[PDB]
Amino acid sequence: MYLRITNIVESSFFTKFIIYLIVLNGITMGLETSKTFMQSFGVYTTLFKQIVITIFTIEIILRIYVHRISFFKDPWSLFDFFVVAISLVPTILRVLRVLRLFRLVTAVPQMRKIVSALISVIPGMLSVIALMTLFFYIFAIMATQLFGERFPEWFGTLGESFYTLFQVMTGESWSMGIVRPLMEVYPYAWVFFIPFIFVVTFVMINLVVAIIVDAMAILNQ
Amino acid sequence: MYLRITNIVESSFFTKFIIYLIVLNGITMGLETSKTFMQSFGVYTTLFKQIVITIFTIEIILRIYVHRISFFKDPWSLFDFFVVAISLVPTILRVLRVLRLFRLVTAVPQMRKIVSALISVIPGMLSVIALMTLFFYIFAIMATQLFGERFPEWFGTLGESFYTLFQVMTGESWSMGIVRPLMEVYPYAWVFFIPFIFVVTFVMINLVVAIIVDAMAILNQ
Amino acid sequence: MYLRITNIVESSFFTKFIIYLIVLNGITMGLETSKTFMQSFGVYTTLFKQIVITIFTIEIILRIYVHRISFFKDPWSLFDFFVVAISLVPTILRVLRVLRLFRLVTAVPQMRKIVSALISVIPGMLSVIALMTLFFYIFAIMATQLFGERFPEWFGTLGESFYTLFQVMTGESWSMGIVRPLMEVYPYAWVFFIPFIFVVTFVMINLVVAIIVDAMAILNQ
Amino acid sequence: MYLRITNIVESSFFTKFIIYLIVLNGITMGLETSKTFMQSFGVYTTLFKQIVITIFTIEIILRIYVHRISFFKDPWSLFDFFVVAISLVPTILRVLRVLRLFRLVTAVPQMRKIVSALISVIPGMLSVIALMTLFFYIFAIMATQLFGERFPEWFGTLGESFYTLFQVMTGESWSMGIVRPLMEVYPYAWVFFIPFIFVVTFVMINLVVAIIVDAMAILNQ
Ligand SMILES: CCCCCCCCCCCCCC(=O)OC[C@H](COP(=O)(O)OCC[N+](C)(C)C)OC(=O)CCCCCCCCCCCCC
Ligand SMILES: CCCCCCCCCCCCCC(=O)OC[C@H](COP(=O)(O)OCC[N+](C)(C)C)OC(=O)CCCCCCCCCCCCC
Ligand SMILES: CCCCCCCCCCCCCC(=O)OC[C@H](COP(=O)(O)OCC[N+](C)(C)C)OC(=O)CCCCCCCCCCCCC
Ligand SMILES: CCCCCCCCCCCCCC(=O)OC[C@H](COP(=O)(O)OCC[N+](C)(C)C)OC(=O)CCCCCCCCCCCCC
Ligand SMILES: CCCCCCCCCCCCCC(=O)OC[C@H](COP(=O)(O)OCC[N+](C)(C)C)OC(=O)CCCCCCCCCCCCC
Ligand SMILES: CCCCCCCCCCCCCC(=O)OC[C@H](COP(=O)(O)OCC[N+](C)(C)C)OC(=O)CCCCCCCCCCCCC
Ligand code: NA
Ligand code: NA
Repeated sequence: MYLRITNIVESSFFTKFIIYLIVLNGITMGLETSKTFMQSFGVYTTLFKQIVITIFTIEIILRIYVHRISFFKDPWSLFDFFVVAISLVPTILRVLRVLRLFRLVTAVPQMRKIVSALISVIPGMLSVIALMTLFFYIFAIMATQLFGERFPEWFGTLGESFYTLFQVMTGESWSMGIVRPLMEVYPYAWVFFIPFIFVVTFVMINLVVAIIVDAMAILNQ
Repeated sequence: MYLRITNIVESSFFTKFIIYLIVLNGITMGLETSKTFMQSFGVYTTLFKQIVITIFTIEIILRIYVHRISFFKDPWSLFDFFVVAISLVPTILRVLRVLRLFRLVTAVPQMRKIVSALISVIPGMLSVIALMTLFFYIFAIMATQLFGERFPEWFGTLGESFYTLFQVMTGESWSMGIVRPLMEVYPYAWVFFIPFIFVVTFVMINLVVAIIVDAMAILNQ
Repeated sequence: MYLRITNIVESSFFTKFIIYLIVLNGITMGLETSKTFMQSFGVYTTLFKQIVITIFTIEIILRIYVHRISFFKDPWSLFDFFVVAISLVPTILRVLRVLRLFRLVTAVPQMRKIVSALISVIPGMLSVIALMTLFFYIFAIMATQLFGERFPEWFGTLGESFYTLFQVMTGESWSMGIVRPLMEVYPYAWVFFIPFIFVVTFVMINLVVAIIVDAMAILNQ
Repeated sequence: MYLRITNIVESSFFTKFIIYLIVLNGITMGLETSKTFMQSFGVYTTLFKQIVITIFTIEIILRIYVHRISFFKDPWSLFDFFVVAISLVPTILRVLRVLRLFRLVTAVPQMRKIVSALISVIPGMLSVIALMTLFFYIFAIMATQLFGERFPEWFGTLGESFYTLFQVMTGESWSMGIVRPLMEVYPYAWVFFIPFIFVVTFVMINLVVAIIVDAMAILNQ
């Protein structure tokens, strides 16, 4: 029995059928935004969602059976179990059920290759991320103390300062929307932001080049 | 006769004459925006367009003759045939007739080299493009469900959500124009967009570095 | 006595205790933005700041003792001494005391590695920075003379021209916010800014690629 | 006499004295924006400008003497002669006299190295620039025909369309400022701009990577 059930679970066709269920359910989720289409086929849509979630849950049961230790030590099946379990509980969280469509990435081998390649790079940049978060923390405290009183919408609390600094980093309306109105009152805020812009852009560039060399040295040898 | 006609078609000078026709027709298309110049020489312009399209169509006939199987299996001549045929039909589509100027790229060898080099890179990034389209699909459904009611202009339907997410990806007015007005009502939309910005920017950077390594390894060996 | 005191200063645990003091003081600085929390525990916060600054100052004394010549010839301890001394003087400068949190970078070995790696790149780009500053100087003088009278907010003095040019370089509202309102009066300002944008973007790209090759050649050999 | 005059012109100190004149004249040009400083020392400033331009012109005469054929076949001295001659003619052109400060780049060896390195890259990208200019031409004609009537400020003539397309390429207010107001009337303009944005960004990325490989292969061998 274990032989038959594992030869079914690890068979190509079981994964293919759940892929087709994933694709049809993704189209289903894409169609429920329409008020008109919901009015047309609410009952059919809900029925389809019930049957596909039943098949996905029984699939998760079979998979957690065939590999019990491996299921909770494999991030892909961990993610599948988490998304299925989240989709299971009814009432808010309805929005996060759309993350089940990421299971299309779980099933497809090429998408899995891409995502593993993407994840393997973070170990090379955790350090720079930590430095950047500390630098953001420091300059956000400075911005809140300096401009929080006169411009509470942008720096009144620490969080809005973190937000404004992330925005200035992105270089989106940093001068016209933030710095120039600050200079309308605090005429020497550029001593804060021009060094901030220089520093944060410089660090982002260095992060990119470090990523380049780490992804290239695995090929140069 | 086949000898003479192919020695004329594949001759340097036939392609050169059609190049000069392409250049003169490009100037012609560049001049028809002027209301004043149209008033001045409408009849001369229309006459020139008729004669050049006749020469281009007879050229396409001769080329489709000398290489019949090759014509429909060669993307350059496929594009030339398509643009000439589109320009042929009269009445809207008048705007797309300007794409005939891309035939200057078809004729010139260096432009052909550049375009082939550009196309040869997409096989290395189709996977990342597919992942990005799926990710855009998922977060666009989420954005439509969350913000479609209170901000229908940006997320009322799925398409406007795809548009707003592409824009936020470009980092054009993502905070002042979208996120901050959302926080005016939904105070916790940054939990959606800050991860979205981080993720989408990160994926774009990885796409660029993968393109770099694929275009460099063809030289390192 | 010198043996014991240096075996204490260069011991792992003294640096670890000052790290924990750094972290607790960073949380403390992060909490003083709250008007509510200040009202709650002003006396406790001030007491903690006094005791931690006393420990940091005695630490700086011990370190400047164990290595006197090295202290003023080591940029890390130079920075630590500078930030501690700045934090020492009471009354403005209260904002700059937050830079003591950068001492977390001083203590942590990995952060030190990152920062040294970042600094080692500037010798490869001082030349390009000098050229860019000269180019900014020249075009800022030009912008002040041309547009300073009709648009004094952006080019009335040299400094506001430097600012506007840095902004245009960043590509933030360069056309809608600057160039188009200029063309509302000076219709041929794009002859100034389009070459400026082309040139400044081109130089920034070349700076990035030069940084790439300098950081890669240290690995290729 | 030729021996003495060339040993003076090509001597280190003649170039150093003209460098000091360049630096002092650059400060002079930097000070004339001030209405107050002009009121203070107009006569002194004009006198200094007269004497430095006399020394620069006699220097250009001596240099064009020592190397007559080389002077008009050397781009650096060509630029020096051009800027000095432009500065010579009085009356508009007063703004372009500031380009004499680029002669600081001419004199300094390191700046010359940087600029030659920058120029040596364009031969590798003239082709891509030509393709991009043709693509801009085509889509600008399309934009003028489509949106010139309803939005003449952005596409009424060909030039304003070239400008708007360059701006959209830069990704500055492309959606909120251009595309969305167009969709207020022409609801299907994104079929024009989303492909335009994709294409133009993609080509710019490929230009950058080609520059990288051309500047790296000169080192890999
Ligand atoms: C470890 C690997 C993955 C790392 C990816 C993430 C790295 C950054 C982690 C940041 C940790 C700190 C998060 C944080 O401080 O968030 C604070 C704000 C909260 O805003 P909040 O005050 O809640 O606004 C609501 C106002 N309310 C309550 C009255 C309604 O929320 C924000 O505004 C967040 C904005 C972005 C913060 C940027 C922090 C530094 C990012 C550096 C990343 C690398 C850049 C090259
Ligand atoms: C004006 C807007 C776009 C209008 C339609 C665009 C499509 C038509 C353009 C045709 C242009 C000519 C195509 C072409 O040159 O293809 C050659 C490339 C490069 O060759 P290469 O990789 O050197 O040769 C490999 C062949 N091998 C392995 C047997 C030695 O070999 C390949 O083609 C590799 C396959 C890549 C296919 C991906 C092409 C997708 C283009 C879609 C453009 C949509 C724009 C939004
Ligand atoms: C295969 C090789 C070449 C690949 C290049 C293209 C890759 C992306 C394909 C996207 C396929 C899905 C297209 C799509 O969903 O378009 C939906 C919207 C339509 O807006 P729509 O709802 O029609 O607005 C009109 C409103 N109405 C009807 C009432 C007047 O139209 C849009 O808003 C389109 C906006 C861009 C969509 C971005 C989708 C993901 C792009 C990821 C590309 C890589 C990024 C690094
Ligand atoms: C918070 C805002 C900034 C506050 C002030 C910033 C300045 C103080 C920061 C001190 C941090 C520690 C400095 C440091 O680690 O320098 C080490 C680097 C890298 O060493 P490395 O290149 O590995 O060693 C080469 C030595 N050799 C050839 C004999 C083997 O060796 C070098 O230093 C090479 C020389 C480069 C000097 C350029 C540094 C300019 C920094 C200016 C920052 C201004 C921000 C706007
Ligand atoms: C050496 C290694 C590290 C190098 C990093 C820094 C490199 C740039 C150094 C710039 C030196 C010149 C600084 C400068 O000219 O600042 C002038 C403006 C001052 O504005 P200001 O006139 O005080 O405005 C206040 C108005 N008021 C007095 C009536 C209230 O202040 C500003 O607006 C500054 C804006 C940025 C200036 C950009 C100058 C060229 C930067 C090129 C950097 C590389 C780019 C790829
Ligand atoms: C060869 C090596 C160096 C190459 C660098 C330059 C490459 C681009 C050359 C462009 C040649 C065509 C220039 C052109 O068409 O300019 C037309 C517009 C003129 O605006 P205009 O109609 O005069 O506006 C005034 C209105 N009026 C008369 C009534 C007052 O003037 C503009 O709007 C210019 C805006 C930029 C045009 C962008 C053309 C394609 C650039 C592609 C560069 C590479 C991008 C990756
Ligand atoms: Na912007
Ligand atoms: Na931008």
